[PDB]
Amino acid sequence: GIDPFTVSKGEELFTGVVPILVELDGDVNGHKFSVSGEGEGDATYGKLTLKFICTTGKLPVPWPTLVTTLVQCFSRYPDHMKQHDFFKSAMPEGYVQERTIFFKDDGNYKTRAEVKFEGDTLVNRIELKGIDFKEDGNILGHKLEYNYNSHNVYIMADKQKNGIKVNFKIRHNIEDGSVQLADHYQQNTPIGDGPVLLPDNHYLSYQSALSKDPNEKRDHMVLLEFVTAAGIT
Repeated sequence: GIDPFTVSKGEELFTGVVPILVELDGDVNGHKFSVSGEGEGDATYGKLTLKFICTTGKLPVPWPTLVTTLVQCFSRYPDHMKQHDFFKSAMPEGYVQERTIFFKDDGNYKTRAEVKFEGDTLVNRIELKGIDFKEDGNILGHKLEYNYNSHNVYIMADKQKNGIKVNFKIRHNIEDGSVQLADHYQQNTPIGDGPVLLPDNHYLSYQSALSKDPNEKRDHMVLLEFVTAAGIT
């Protein structure tokens, strides 16, 4: 565990506005890229405000496909559900979050991230690997709209990993009015060896809005997001 004294533990670290730093290195069908992100989260309200920049030039996949990859510790857990907040309970030492995201009739992303505090800053460091994509598909062919939908994210305990398993589906809007499904399988494990909250089944409700910074000339994405735990009582 940590130093007992460690001024703040788990939930205590998220009572106020916390700065966020996101770092992603990716490789999709050999198209290599990096993204950095910065902003803050206010878990009391489930609120995230973040700006992401492709630091290597043009992003070789659509921004919306990276949203789920690019800090569920910022979810607003109702008081009556506080005993189910795995994500906060793993802090400050943090957790590893792993996903496989299947893009229907296209390739897959496999992601590994470590989410933890570095001082006052909540850091999400991510490696993304994408294979089996079509060069002319909705992803490498850039055929997705720059927008996002609301979703529910379904959580259950994985007692064998002292962690959780998570799953959900994202539907990205295609420019022709159709829909590109991205099925998400996820697992999270604590980095530290201390006790974590292993939750009953529940879900997080998401709202996400994407926009552009009128003064930003690099390839980028502005994200406003609200996340709320629900499903128990």
